[PDB]
Amino acid sequence: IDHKADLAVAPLAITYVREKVIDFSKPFMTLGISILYRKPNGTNPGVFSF
Amino acid sequence: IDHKADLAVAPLAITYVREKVIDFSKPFMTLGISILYRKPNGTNPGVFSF
Amino acid sequence: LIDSKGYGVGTPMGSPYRDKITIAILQLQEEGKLHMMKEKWWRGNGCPEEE
Ligand SMILES: CCCCCCCC/C=C\CCCCCCCC(=O)O[C@@H](COC(=O)CCCCCCCCCCCCCCC)COP(=O)([O-])OCC[N+](C)(C)C
Ligand SMILES: O=S1(=O)NCN(C2CC2)c2ccc(F)cc21
Ligand SMILES: C=C(C)[C@H]1CN[C@H](C(=O)O)[C@H]1CC(=O)O
Repeated sequence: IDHKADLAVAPLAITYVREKVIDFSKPFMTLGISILYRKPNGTNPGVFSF
Repeated sequence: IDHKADLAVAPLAITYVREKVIDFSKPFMTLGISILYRKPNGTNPGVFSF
Repeated sequence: LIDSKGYGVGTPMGSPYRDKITIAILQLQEEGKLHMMKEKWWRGNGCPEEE
């Protein structure tokens, strides 16, 4: 906004409130919000399953 | 190009050769090229499969 | 997917709408209204994975 730069080549996501001020290019990478969580490490009991 | 209508609200993909002559907006869907092949007819395991 | 591209609401070269449409598109996408419209039409009659 204050013109201290000319590009912003970065992981700078295209949101609604950011393009009313800076004025983006056309995307170089597809994504979305997703959830990170630990991989389940234990195994099911299964005392049966004969 | 010759200014006969304004919008192009249709599945008009954003490509390199089209961007030079018309102004696309930012996407509203996301595409890819993939193969539409036909599924097999299952296996149909019979009732006398033993 | 072989490549990755996307649709557009294409305006003539040098039009006063390619900015007014994308503020409207991103307003429909933050509100999730571009997903209520896709689940409406790409719904289908359902299809089994079966295993
Ligand atoms: C190693 C174990 C040894 C044990 C003994 C073995 C002995 C011999 C046993 C079996 C021999 C059967 C002939 C071989 C058939 C080959 C395949 C076939 O054609 O299947 C056909 C079945 O149509 C039938 O013929 C069903 C007959 C079953 C046999 C009855 C058991 C014998 C009882 C035992 C005597 C005890 C009683 C004692 C006093 C009498 C159908 O063809 P398909 O392509 O396979 O399926 C497609 C059809 N579908 C999609 C509609 C399903
Ligand atoms: O044609 S684009 O504007 N630029 C290219 N890309 C990303 C590089 C995959 C994408 C990805 C998703 C889109 F919706 C549009 C585009
Ligand atoms: C890690 C940070 C602060 C960045 C990564 N890109 C997002 C962005 O483009 O704003 C930010 C937030 C996030 O990961 O949700």
